[PDB]
Amino acid sequence: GAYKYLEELQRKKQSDVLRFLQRVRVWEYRQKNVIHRAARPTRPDKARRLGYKAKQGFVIYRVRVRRGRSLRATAEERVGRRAANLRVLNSYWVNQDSTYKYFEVILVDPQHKAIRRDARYNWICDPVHKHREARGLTATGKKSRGINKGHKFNNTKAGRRKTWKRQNTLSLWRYRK
Amino acid sequence: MPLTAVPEPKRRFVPSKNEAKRVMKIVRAIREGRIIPPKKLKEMKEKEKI
Amino acid sequence: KVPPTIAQFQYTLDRNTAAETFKLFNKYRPETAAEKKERLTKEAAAVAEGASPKPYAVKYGLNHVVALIENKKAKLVLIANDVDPIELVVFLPALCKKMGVPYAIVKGKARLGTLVNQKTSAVAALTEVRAEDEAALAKLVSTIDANFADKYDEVKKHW
Amino acid sequence: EKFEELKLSQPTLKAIEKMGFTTMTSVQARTIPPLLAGRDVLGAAKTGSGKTLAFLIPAIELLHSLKFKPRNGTGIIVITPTRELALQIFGVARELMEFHSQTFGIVIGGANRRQEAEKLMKGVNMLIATPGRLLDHLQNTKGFVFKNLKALIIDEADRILEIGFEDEMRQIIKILPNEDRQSMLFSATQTTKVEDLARISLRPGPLFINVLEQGYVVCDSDKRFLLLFSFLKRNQKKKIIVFLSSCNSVKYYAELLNYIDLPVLELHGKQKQQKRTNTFFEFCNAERGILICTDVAARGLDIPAVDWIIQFDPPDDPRDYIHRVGRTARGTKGKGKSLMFLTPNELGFLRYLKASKVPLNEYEFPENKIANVQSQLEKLIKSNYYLHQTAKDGYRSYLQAYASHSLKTVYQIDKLDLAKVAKSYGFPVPPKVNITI
Amino acid sequence: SYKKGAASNRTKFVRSLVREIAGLSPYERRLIDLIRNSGEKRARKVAKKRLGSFTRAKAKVEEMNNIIAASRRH
RNA sequence: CUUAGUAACGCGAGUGAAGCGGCAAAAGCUCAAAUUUGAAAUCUGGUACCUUCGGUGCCCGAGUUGUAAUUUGGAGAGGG
RNA sequence: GUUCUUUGUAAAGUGCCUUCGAAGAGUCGAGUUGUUUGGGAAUGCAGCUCUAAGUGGGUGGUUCCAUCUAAAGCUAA
RNA sequence: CCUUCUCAAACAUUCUGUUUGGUAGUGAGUGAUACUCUUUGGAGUUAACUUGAAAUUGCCUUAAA
Repeated sequence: GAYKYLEELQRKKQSDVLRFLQRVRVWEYRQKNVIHRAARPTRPDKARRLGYKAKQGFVIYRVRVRRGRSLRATAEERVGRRAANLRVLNSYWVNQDSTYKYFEVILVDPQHKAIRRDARYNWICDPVHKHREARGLTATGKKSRGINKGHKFNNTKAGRRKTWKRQNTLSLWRYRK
Repeated sequence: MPLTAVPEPKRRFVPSKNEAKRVMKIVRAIREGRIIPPKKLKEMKEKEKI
Repeated sequence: KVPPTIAQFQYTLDRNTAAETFKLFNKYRPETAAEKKERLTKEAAAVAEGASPKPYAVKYGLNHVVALIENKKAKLVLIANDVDPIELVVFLPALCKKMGVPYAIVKGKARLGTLVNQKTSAVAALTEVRAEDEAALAKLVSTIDANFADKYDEVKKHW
Repeated sequence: EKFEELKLSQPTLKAIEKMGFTTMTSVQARTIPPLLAGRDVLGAAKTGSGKTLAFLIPAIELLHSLKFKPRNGTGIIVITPTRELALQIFGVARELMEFHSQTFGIVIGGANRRQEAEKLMKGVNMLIATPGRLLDHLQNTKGFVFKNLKALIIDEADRILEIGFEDEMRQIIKILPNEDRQSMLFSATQTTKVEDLARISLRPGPLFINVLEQGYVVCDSDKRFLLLFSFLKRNQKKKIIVFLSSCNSVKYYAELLNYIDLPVLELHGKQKQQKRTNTFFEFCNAERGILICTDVAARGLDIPAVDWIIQFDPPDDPRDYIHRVGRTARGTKGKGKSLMFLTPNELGFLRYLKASKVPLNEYEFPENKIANVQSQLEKLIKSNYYLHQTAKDGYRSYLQAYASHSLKTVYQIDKLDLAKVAKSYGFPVPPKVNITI
Repeated sequence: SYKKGAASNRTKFVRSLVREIAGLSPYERRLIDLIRNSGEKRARKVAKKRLGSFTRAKAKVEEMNNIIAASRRH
């Protein structure tokens, strides 16, 4: 499998080959607009493991965001707002610049019959999954919410808002305890 | 020496099974009067076009 | 400039060697959809009313070719020099050299795709060949080696 | 005496009947009752004299007496110097336990460590393992249940000491328990160091029981098989015995020779004992044919009046092979010529041959004349799945045996050309073998 | 342990090929230059500063030394 | 519900949880990662019909920079 | 229940023997600047200089052991 | 980067039997002692074997542009 070689190569992001590729691709991207269509992802190894499939109904977008809300979340929201009909599935980092940071976002078109008839991917068509990035249901959104198993996230296991209602509500029964 | 042994499967040394499945499906379609055999199509077209 | 791994491509085979390689590859064009469909329909018709040897075709899938390499089964590998995700092919030449499988870099992925009935083929490799072309295959392998490894022995150097 | 005169369980009696041996041998007749009684016993019984079954039967009797589940303990542990001996002992144990419901397994150096660890975790009541890998499995494998060691037997202690596993044996003895462990051992002979090892292991006062030109051919690794095939073809109508270092290789060679339309007989431990004896008798009484046998199988087996003795693969016991010719010449009406195949990198064995000082002759063959069946063999392997699998298994077994050879100074995996060996086996691409190179 | 697993030498081969093809990072280049001129006593401090973990710095220094040995000795 | 107005914080004012325990309901799975290579076997769309929340034949295109079989360590895969 | 179809060297499950046997990187982590808690190991979240290994890594109690396998996703009660 | 001199008669016509004719080749190298020959200088025959198609010098215009 060639994917193992690509995954291993991507680790050495400071290598000469990847160093040159970073500058070349960032220079190429800076010419284009902030958000533009991408024919195919430049990091297939990451996309494939992130649920990407080379079939109709899968759309990959490249979005540019100014460097310093997480940047990934902002980019996902920006791409989702423009592509309202599309559904955001995941995103990953591809390149960075002193003035901008570039991320590649994968979107799935629920309207396409191929996705609708695909059992492995028809679940996204459910209306509950509309604007996942807006509600922070993506990988970056969930991470930004501190939703994880462990004492590290006990105080924020189920959000930072429901806790206020839980603690500020005086529970009373028919027969007082 | 190579990297992984991965003992070879029988399918590599055996005729394709997917091709056999497709052939059987086409045979079933022909039997059900669903697919016209190419010879029958040629015979019908020879009478036609004139 | 570019690192040594980059610019390793674009040092393709000469006109005559590339033409000979493509001529040899054109004798093993995999059956297109129509050809396979008509063959299967003919077989079904024969079965309806009532032992072939192993078919020979050029292996071209990037994952399939990479799997073929590192097992020493592949004999000749053709590498496109215009792959937009260059990372998909940067490691192929070095991997082939480490495994000892002869390899060559050809101009254009569309040219590789044409000989395999595909719009664009990243790589094209041969695993098994007919006895008639075995001598031709060996001669082409020797010519490719002489024209690439010795002629372009510095391809892996001088950035 | 006979096996019917012992307190043997019904499944054990049925298995023994299936083996085909009904008359107890002298060593068996002298060792079986004391072993059943549990008394520790050591002796200098020669290899291949039936002692293997002699000390295997008491182990099965003890297992059938305890009737503990496979998850409960590890039962019996057997230590053998060589992988081939381990395979032979495992085959004998499987043949005997066919009727029995207990579990058995192996731990062989150079094999799949993960598979052996999984088998040990599942629970093995009759384990045969070489000391080198046995120590590793005891030390760096959690979940092992060796705490319930009931019996321990050592085979060929002299060879184990000679190889250099004496420290490994001491470590195994230290790690293993000694409360309820009954210790025994057998070997062809016994030296002072072997006696000290027995005293260390054997807890009570142990019971003591007592009872030609060296022709060689220097051929390339790739061409060895073709040369052997040509020799067999041009020597037909005679009787020839071929010695190999792997049962799988013997089986593959026999199958290939049969497929090439030339009768050939096989004699390996993996073969059923009844079938083994039938084939041996048929070869002995045929007066014409070719027999392919393993070193361990023919180590103690009778040697009929055969015209040729070919040592195709390096001997498993160099001293025994060196000393065999002297007795073989006297034991045959017509002095059977001894043939050995030596790789150019294996010329170190000539030093040992000279040290033996026995007469030697260097045979020569012309490279121009050879079977020239390489293309046909390659086509057959690439076309037939069963033959390809058998050839791959034989090549793997041969490589494993070569890597485990005691004579490291003469035989080394690094010096071997894997490509040439694969071509000889018919594989243009050498299949991968997990050899600790 | 039930799933620790081992390299199987395939990951080893792929990692070695990737290390060879990719090259050396500028910090890796500085580390090897210091090793070939100053030594471990000076290279380990820089490795720790760049990484922050002493064990990681030692592992990187060992990897660089192995790479240098494999390169210069051939 | 209980743990509990306890631990903890602030050491004042005050804020303030969680394991275990009992109850209600309980279903586990889907990808990435090793070659189908003796046959891209996958699918979107157009057309003619039918038994139309769709099915078949044909055509075109998407796909080989990976759509079709299996597997997520609870392993898993090739053979007898 | 009534049935019309089944289809093909087609698919699946168990025990035994043999050979193989792959796990998510600008990611953890450290550093630094803000936010959050009544949280003493600011854990958690936010900008950025830096940025690793696979018998490895995280979480803990003790000079070793205990549990899990993060950087992908779905699921009615 | 083109492909290789894929049969002709007389008898017998048991549907194939008898007789005749048509076969001019990659090279190099190694090599087992007989035939004649013309007398000299070697001209043709005679076992066997290696080869990546290997190798250092014998004195007509539409596969148009």
